[PDB]
Amino acid sequence: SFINYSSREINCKIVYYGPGLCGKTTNLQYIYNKTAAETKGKLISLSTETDRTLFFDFLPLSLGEIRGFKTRFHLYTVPGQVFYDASRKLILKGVDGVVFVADSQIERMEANMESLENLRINLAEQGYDLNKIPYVIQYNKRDLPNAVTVEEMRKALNHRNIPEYQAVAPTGVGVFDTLKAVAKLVLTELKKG
Ligand SMILES: Nc1nc2c(ncn2[C@@H]2O[C@H](COP(=O)(O)OP(=O)(O)O)[C@@H](O)[C@H]2O)c(=O)[nH]1
Repeated sequence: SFINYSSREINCKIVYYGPGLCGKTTNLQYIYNKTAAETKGKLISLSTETDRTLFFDFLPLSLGEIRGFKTRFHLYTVPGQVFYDASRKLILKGVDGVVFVADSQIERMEANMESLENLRINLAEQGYDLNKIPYVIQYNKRDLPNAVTVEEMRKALNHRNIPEYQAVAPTGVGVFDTLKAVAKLVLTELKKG
């Protein structure tokens, strides 16, 4: 997190992680579209011929102050192509909370398992433990007929039983529950050491 003493703001970064086409862009799009226009900044997409990154920040107009400071949240997706790992590392630097978006399709489970490990390693490179930091997992695409049961997705992707949420991101099911969960964990950490 970054404390700005001029604007009296605690800036926090939340990174949506996961394999290609799992639903990160959709999560951030739905969050942005439902956020009050006076509290959010510009939604910015950085695209190439093969990949993209989406990010924006907002000031939750609910949400009390912490020692006089208001909290600003910056949401980032991560690129999905194998050759942008450096970018992913750069986006994870200084992360405060992480959401892992899992594609519940059986044909993507292996992909999920890869991305998860890629998250772990990357955090471990910067000195942090995925099990110790604010972190929730989202089982997305529950509407699809090839969606894996929650118990098997948990056996594969959430063996230490961190908070998990089921979602159909295009319609908005589970999106704001996930966001609220990871934001609550981040704020609890902010009110401590
Ligand atoms: N049926 C279904 N489709 C989804 C869901 N979430 C995302 N999609 C679709 O999956 C495709 C990839 O989603 P996107 O957010 O762009 O993936 P990203 O690479 O992780 O950002 C898009 O065409 C979405 O419409 C879901 O929960 N259910």
